[PDB]
Amino acid sequence: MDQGGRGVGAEHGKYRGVRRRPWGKYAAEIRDSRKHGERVWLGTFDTAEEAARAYDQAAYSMRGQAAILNFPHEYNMGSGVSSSTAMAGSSSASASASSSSRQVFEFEYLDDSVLEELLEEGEKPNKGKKK
DNA sequence: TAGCCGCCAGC
DNA sequence: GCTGGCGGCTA
Repeated sequence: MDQGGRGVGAEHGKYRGVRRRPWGKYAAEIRDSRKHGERVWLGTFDTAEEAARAYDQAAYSMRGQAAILNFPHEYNMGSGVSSSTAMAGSSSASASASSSSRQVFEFEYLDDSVLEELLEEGEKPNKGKKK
């Protein structure tokens, strides 16, 4: 976690789950508790705030419960299935000026969300249980 | 500009 | 040993 980072910095402005290149591009990669450190690449982001979130998805997936991530936002949607109010309300007003503006990925961020609930992307039944 | 690699390093 | 992130060559 902070461990890999100390050379650049024990703890600093950029987030956990993040790499920095000379141009400044940011890079998403994860390894598995269970596969002994093999690396699969979740993606690549410019963005540091949604960075933690790229790792969010991945790491909700891996721990399984009480996932180890920065921040605490929990989201509940009601009543539905039919929650246009909650999409629009939670979304507005959340924005990053430089990154979201790249275009098209505005559409996917603008309706939702900021923090999402996903389940065991990491495991394939049958696998009970992890470590 | 991006990805994979490889040591190494703090929790 | 955990799990990231440095880290810098090559892809």
